[PDB]
Amino acid sequence: MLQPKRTKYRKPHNVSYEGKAKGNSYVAFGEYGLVATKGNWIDARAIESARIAISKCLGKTGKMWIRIFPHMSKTKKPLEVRMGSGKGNPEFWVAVVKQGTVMFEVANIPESQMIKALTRAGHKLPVTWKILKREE
Amino acid sequence: IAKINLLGGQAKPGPALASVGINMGEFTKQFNEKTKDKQGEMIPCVITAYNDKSFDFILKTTPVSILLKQAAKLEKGAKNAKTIVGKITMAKAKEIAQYKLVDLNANTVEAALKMVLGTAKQMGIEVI
Amino acid sequence: KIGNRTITLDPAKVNLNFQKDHIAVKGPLGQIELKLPPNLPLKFELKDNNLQITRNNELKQSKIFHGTYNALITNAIIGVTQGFEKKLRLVGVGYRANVEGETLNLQLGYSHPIKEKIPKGLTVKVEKNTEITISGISKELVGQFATEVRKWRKPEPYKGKGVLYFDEVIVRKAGK
Amino acid sequence: AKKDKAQQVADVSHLLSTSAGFVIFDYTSMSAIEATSIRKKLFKNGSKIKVIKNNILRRALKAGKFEGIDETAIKGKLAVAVGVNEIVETLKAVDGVVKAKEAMNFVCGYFDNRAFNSADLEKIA
Amino acid sequence: MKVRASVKPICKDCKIIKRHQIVRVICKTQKHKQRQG
RNA sequence: UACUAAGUGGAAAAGGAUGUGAAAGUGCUAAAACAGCAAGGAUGUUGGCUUAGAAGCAGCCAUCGUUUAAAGAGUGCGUAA
RNA sequence: ACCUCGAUGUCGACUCAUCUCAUCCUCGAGCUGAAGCAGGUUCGAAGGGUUCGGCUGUUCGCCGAUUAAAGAGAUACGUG
Ligand SMILES: O=C(N[C@H](CO)[C@H](O)c1ccc([N+](=O)[O-])cc1)C(Cl)Cl
Ligand SMILES: [K+]
Ligand SMILES: [Mg+2]
Ligand SMILES: [Mg+2]
Ligand SMILES: [Mg+2]
Ligand SMILES: [Mg+2]
Ligand SMILES: [Mg+2]
Ligand SMILES: [Mg+2]
Ligand SMILES: [Mg+2]
Ligand SMILES: [Mg+2]
Ligand SMILES: [Mg+2]
Ligand SMILES: [Mg+2]
Ligand SMILES: [Mg+2]
Ligand SMILES: [Mg+2]
Ligand SMILES: [Mg+2]
Ligand SMILES: [Mg+2]
Ligand SMILES: [Mg+2]
Ligand SMILES: [Mg+2]
Ligand SMILES: [Mg+2]
Ligand SMILES: [Mg+2]
Ligand SMILES: [Zn+2]
Repeated sequence: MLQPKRTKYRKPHNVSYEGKAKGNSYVAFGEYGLVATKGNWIDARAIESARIAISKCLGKTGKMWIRIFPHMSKTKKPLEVRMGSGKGNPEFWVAVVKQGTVMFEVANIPESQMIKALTRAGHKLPVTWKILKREE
Repeated sequence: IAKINLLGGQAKPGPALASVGINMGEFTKQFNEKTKDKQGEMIPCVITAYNDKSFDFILKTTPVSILLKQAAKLEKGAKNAKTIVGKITMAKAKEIAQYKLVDLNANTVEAALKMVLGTAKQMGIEVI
Repeated sequence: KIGNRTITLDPAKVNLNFQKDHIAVKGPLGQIELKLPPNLPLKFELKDNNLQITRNNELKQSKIFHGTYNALITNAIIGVTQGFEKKLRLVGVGYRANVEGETLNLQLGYSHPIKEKIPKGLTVKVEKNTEITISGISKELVGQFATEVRKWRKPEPYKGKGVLYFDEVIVRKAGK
Repeated sequence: AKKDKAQQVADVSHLLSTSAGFVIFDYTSMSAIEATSIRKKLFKNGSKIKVIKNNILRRALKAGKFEGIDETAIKGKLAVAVGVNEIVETLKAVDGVVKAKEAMNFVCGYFDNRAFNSADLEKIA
Repeated sequence: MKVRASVKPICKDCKIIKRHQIVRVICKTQKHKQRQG
C-alpha cells in the first residue's frame, strides 16, 4: 500500500484527470511500457494488485520501474450521513493518471514474457491500456 | 521389440517376457552363456520380440558417465555447472571412446572423442 | 482450391444431363438428382471427360457456392459409380440387431421394442449380430441412417458399450 | 537464396560430371538406425548415399548433357547413390540390404554413360 | 458447455468457429467447450 | 460513388472473436509456396544426480553432442517408471 | 426535498389475486473429480403447482411433522 509519509494538508481539492499527458509520457527507464488511453482515478490498492500480479509472473532476473505514485488523497463521508458539517476524513490515496502516461515498465527478460506481464498488470487497472516500446 | 533390464549375473527372472510367448526356460542358458566375461556388471539386453520365436538378443554396454566419475577420482559431480571440480586429459577420454565404440553409432573415432567432451560438459568436468 | 479442381470422369457409363435447375447423373447404380437454387453464380462447361465450373464475380457466396457444388458433383459421381458404405460396430452384453423386410429392429437395453424404418435406396445388411453395414447411393441419407441408429445408444466413456462407429476411438475414464 | 541455389546446382553438376555410376532409390519405410547402418557398411568414400531435391537433380542433369533419365525423376521418390571407381559392390551391398528390408521399390539409374531398366538393375548386382 | 463473456483457446488444439452468428470453441476435449463469446 | 447484413440504424461499459471493406510494409513461391496426404522422425542412453522409480515427457546437473535429409535430453498422451 | 399539510389512512393478519424471472418442483440438454443410485455446476424453459402447526402483533425467525416442491421479488413495502 503506497502512501506518502506525511502531507501538509489532510483534505486537498481533487485533481482533474481530463486532458493530455503531463510527464511520464515516454518510456525512459525500461523499453516496454503500459500506456493509458483514458484518464481516471486509480488508487494505491490497484497498484499493489497490479504490481503483485506482474511480480508473480516475472522471473529471476527481470527488473521493473513504477512511474506513477498516489500523491493525492480522497475523502468519503461516512454512510448514513446527511449533507453538511464539514468535509469528510481522508480515506484512500489515488494517483492521477492522464491519457498518455506510462504507468509500468519492464526489462531484462525475453520478449514474450513481458507482453504477458504487462497484460496482467493492465487487466488489474480500470484504464484502457496499450503497449509501447522505447525509441532507439 | 523390448529393451529390458537384466543383471549380468542374475537374468533368470522377468515375467514380462512370458507375455509375448518367449521360451523363458530354454533361453535362460543363452542369456547367461555370453555374459561371463563381464560378471557383476549390469548389462541390459535388447530383445527382438516377434512371433517367429527365434528371438535374437543383443547385449549392451553399461551406461556412460560412470567411467567419467572413476577417472575424475570423485564420487559425484558438482551440483552447479559453473563450479568445475574434475579435470580429464585426452588419454583417459580416448580410452573411454575406444571402449564405448561398440555401442556408439558414429562412423569415426573423433566423433566418439567429442562424445566424452559432450557428456563431460553435462558433468561439468573440464576437458584438458 | 476445390472450385478449380478437375472432375475427370470416364464416359463409360456416367452421363450428366444439365438442365436449368435439374442436374441428372446416371451410371452403374441408381440415378442421383441435384437441385440448383435459382440465380446460381457459377456456370458449368461440358467438354470431353472434363467439367469446369467458372464464376462471374468475386463475391463471398460466389466462392462458397463454387466450392460446395464441385464437392457435391464429386460426391454424386462417386456414389453413382461405386456407392457409399458406413460401418457400425454395435457392441455390448446383450445387444443384437437383424433385418426383417423393410424394418431394422434392435434390442439394446430397452423394455419397449425398437423398430426403425429404412428409407428408399439404402440397403442395410447384418452379417454378424454385433455388425451393421449401411450401403447406399446418397451420402447424406446413409449418414443420417448411421447417426439416427446411433442415437438409441450413444457410446459411453466408462466402458465400450454403445453403437460405436468403426475405427472410432473414445476417451476412456476409470469409474472406480 | 538464389546465389546459394546456383552454387548448389553447380557443385552437384560437377560431382555428377566427374563420377562414373549413379542409382536412384526411394525413402519408403526404413529406420534411421538402419540409415546409419548403411553408412557404416559401405564405409567407402566413393560410395555415398544422399537425399537430393527432385528439382535440383533434374536441373543438374540438364547441365550434365545426359538424356533418358527424365522418366526416373517424375512423380517419384528420389535418392542419389554416387559411386566412384567400382560400383558393382555398392550395388551388391544395397541389393542385399533391400532384401533384408520389409518393402522397397527400385527405380532406374545411370552408369558408364548408359542407362538401365528395372530388370537391368537386377542383373547389375 | 461453458457460457462465458470471453472465450479463448485453452489448449493449442482448441479451434474457434462461427455457427449461427455465435462464436463457440470446439476441441477434442469436451471439457473445453465455451460459448457466448 | 462507396459501406452495413446487424433491423445495426432504432441506448450502454471492462473484455472476447478467422464478420467485412480500405491502406501502408515485410517472408516464400511455376528452382514449386501453405494446408492436407505418403514416408521416415535416430545413436550413444534409458546421460547423470535425484526420486521407492523417471532413463525422450517428477524436481533437476544442466538444458549435451555425432550420423544425418531430419530428429528435440523431445510434442503431448501415456507407462509405478 | 420535486408532488401532496382548504387531509395521499400508515405495520401485521384475512379474502381475492395479477405480473416479472435472477427457476424451488415438474420438462429438455452440455460438462463432471458423472461406475449404478443419489448428487454439483451451467444453459433453455413462467404452463401449472409451491403444506399444516408451536412461540411472538408480528414481517422476519427458531423448532416439529410432511411434501415433487415448501422459490426470489413487484404491484402506494397490492388490497380498511
Ligand atoms: O392525514 C392522514 N394521511 C396523510 C395525508 O396527508 C398521509 O397519507 C400520511 C400517511 C401516513 C403517515 N405516517 O405513517 O406517518 C404520514 C402521512 C390520515 Cl391520518 Cl387522515
Ligand atoms: K400533507
Ligand atoms: Mg436498437
Ligand atoms: Mg475479429
Ligand atoms: Mg479490418
Ligand atoms: Mg433534507
Ligand atoms: Mg431547492
Ligand atoms: Mg405524489
Ligand atoms: Mg381537496
Ligand atoms: Mg379513505
Ligand atoms: Mg432464464
Ligand atoms: Mg399448450
Ligand atoms: Mg395452546
Ligand atoms: Mg419500496
Ligand atoms: Mg401495503
Ligand atoms: Mg407483499
Ligand atoms: Mg422504506
Ligand atoms: Mg382501498
Ligand atoms: Mg386494510
Ligand atoms: Mg368500514
Ligand atoms: Zn481444449
